[PDB]
Amino acid sequence: PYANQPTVRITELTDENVKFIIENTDLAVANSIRRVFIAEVPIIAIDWVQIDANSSVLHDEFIAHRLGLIPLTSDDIVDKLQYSRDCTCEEFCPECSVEFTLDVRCNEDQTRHVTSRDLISNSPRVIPVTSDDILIVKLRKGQELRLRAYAKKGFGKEHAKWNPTAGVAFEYDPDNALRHTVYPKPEEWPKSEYSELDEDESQAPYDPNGKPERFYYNVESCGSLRPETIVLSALSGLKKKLSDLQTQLSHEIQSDV
Amino acid sequence: MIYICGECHTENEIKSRDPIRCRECGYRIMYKKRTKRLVVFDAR
Amino acid sequence: QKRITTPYMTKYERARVLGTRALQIAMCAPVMVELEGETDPLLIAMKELKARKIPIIIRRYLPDGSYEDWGVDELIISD
Amino acid sequence: RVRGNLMGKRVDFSARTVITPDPNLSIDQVGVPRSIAANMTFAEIVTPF
Amino acid sequence: RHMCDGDIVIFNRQPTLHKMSMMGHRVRILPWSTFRLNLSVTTPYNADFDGDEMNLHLPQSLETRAEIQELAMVPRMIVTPQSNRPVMGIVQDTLTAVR
Amino acid sequence: QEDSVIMNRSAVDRGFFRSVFYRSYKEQESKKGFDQEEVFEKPTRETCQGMRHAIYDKLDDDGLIAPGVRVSGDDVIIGKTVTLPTKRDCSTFLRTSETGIVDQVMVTLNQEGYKFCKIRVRSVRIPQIGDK
Amino acid sequence: MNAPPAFESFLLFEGEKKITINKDTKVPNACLFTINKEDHTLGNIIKSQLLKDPQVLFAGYKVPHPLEHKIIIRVQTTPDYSPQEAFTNAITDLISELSLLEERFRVAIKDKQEG
Amino acid sequence: MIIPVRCFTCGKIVGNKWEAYLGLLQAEYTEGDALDALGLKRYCCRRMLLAHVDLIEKLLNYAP
RNA sequence: ACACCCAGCCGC
Ligand SMILES: [Mg+2]
Ligand SMILES: [Zn+2]
Ligand SMILES: [Zn+2]
Ligand SMILES: [Zn+2]
Repeated sequence: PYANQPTVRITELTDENVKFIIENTDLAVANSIRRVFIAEVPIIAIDWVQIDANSSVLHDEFIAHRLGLIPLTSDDIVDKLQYSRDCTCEEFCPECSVEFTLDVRCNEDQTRHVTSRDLISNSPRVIPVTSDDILIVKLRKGQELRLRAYAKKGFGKEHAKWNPTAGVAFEYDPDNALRHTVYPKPEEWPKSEYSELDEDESQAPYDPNGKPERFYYNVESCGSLRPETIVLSALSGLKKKLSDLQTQLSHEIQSDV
Repeated sequence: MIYICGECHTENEIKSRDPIRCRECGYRIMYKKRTKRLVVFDAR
Repeated sequence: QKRITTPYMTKYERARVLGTRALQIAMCAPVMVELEGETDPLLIAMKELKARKIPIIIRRYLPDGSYEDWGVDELIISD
Repeated sequence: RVRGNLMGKRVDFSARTVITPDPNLSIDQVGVPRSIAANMTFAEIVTPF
Repeated sequence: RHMCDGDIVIFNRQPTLHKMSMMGHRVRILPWSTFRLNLSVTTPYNADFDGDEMNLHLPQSLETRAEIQELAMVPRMIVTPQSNRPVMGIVQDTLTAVR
Repeated sequence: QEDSVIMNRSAVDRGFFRSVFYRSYKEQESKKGFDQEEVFEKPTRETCQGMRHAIYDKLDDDGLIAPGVRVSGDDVIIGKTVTLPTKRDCSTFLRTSETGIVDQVMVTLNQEGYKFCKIRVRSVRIPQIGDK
Repeated sequence: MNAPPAFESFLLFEGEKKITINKDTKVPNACLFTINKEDHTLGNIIKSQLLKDPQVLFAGYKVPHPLEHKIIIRVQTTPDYSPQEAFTNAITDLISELSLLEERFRVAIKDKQEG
Repeated sequence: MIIPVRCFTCGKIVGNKWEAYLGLLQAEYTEGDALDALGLKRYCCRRMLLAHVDLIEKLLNYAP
């Protein structure tokens, strides 16, 4: 087995940042981990909207689109639900769905803000994350919005509403020693956050026998997952994809010669 | 089906045999309400 | 001997002879070359042109009324 | 009649679309949308193979 | 039958100023709603992608398909007799990156 | 290359440049003539001999389509059976290969004073490849 | 009108194969792996892990078209070690990489959360 | 017409941050400090909150 | 469900 031994460190750990440093690994591994942050981490978001009544100033597709982008808490429940195309249910079942009901109606002179707090979920483990509230539509007197929504489990490849991150920042080799970007005028370029050189120098000297093994991350959560769980599920998902490829190629080699 | 008005927003009862007129405010423009059949919306 | 034409098969000659041959093979004409895995008649037409075994003779009209009958087999192909 | 309906006539089996680049195609290839492909047809003659 | 991969088509842009404005291509099916060209093919068409629309014609007789395949292909019709120079050529990014 | 734009798919999924395209179709009941009236009614295949193979079941009892109904290409949003001097269909179809949902249906009286109707169809237009 | 379904980028319908092996006859002991319905995410890591193997003479990948969803990974090794074995070793090595990294990340979370 | 739920570029939630931002304009703060009081560090979300029009408030004036 | 007339707009 010709595989090296990556290590991790964590700089600071808030409820929205999980900033970590990975050492002793390839560039491709770190980049694919970042892409799995963006794409291949499943969360729960609304995907099946049924508008019973909408007399608001915003039409039905707009309300459905703004409902899809509302994040939902999926801390543990996403790992136990299934995909709606990978279940034995007819259309939707509570084994892979969560129900949502919205029956807001304005009968006051002041305007009514249909915040995310008015989405009444069925299972009390998913909820809009602000439970500062995500408004969906403003209503005046005599306007109602009745709808039922179903939220599935999906990847960020399928849509960006399933993207759990909020702009992961991936920086390697901050002082530009390994010449992977060539500054036309190095001294006018600002030093980055993880910089070891002083203010007098511009960039680190060139390293001929050098490869990049240092990777700084700023994985930031939209709210659907804890920032621990985004990484701890991304690594699991990448491992699962590689295991699926392994067993498929084993089946291919078995029926080859 | 049945119609609602454009001024008072009150439902009316006309079935292809009556002149177009609101029963209360007498408004010549009247809309049709949203259908009872439900349509699937992809939040995608 | 009364053959004052170019002894080289022109590109228009190639185009229309392959076209006629492909349409004929599509209408179940016997193929003059061995088959080893083509379905579309155009590929069969190119193979028959390269084998120079096409059953086509072309008549070229000189600009006075007189004609000249050439065989595609006795012409010179462009490849 | 002569210029507008003998020299130049409207034709069946023709398509028109906005064009976008594709550096992953050869120079002798054109990308075609699925609806144009499903609408326009080629008449093949049933050969015994 | 429906048009599939490998069907010969004539592909044309107005104004049809010269013989290079109407050349033949092979069809590749791609899953969006636009005709996608090669980049270097845009120089004989005098085309760009700022909203140019561009026409497609399909033969349905094997003699016509053969005539386009052996007279009006893109590779066969690269060097023009207008200037005995190649009317196709490397353009834009591929030209400024090969330098 | 050559004046083209690469776009972020995730941004477009998040609402970047997403828009709707309202189209409105107008039809009036022109009862001018001796017996050439065209009453708004759902055209059944028993009478109204001139017909099409469009899907004639989404209309209402008033010869009209309802708001909030999914409408595909080449459908029917009006039932206008005009008397042949039994009757024939003079109804409008949708524009070719259009899509959308009926937003509003207006029934009113026009300048001539006839039974005038308008249908508004709304289709979302997510930015595709090929949009300027 | 011609938009593909958004799930077509990562889902196999009935009939198509996830991975195929095509022996390349231009040079001896080389193979093409046509992995379907996937993207650069596995291509880059598989290419790098095969490049790390000293008995691999060529290891590359391409995506033939961004609108399509195939990746082609070409591998050529020495005439002592079959390329399918090289791909197998690379996949299991990346499994070990990801598993060890996951364990160390979980220890890092526990150590930061405890104080 | 209304504030987007998510920033187009990154994906940070900015739907819940409109009203409070208006409050910080009602509390005589500059727009830059109002953005910095919300955690909108990247300039994409600052583009979202800074350059948005509340046309839904205009649409609410008309009768339903 | 057209046919003329007019206007506006797209690419070169
Ligand atoms: Mg142009
Ligand atoms: Zn189920
Ligand atoms: Zn009224
Ligand atoms: Zn942002």
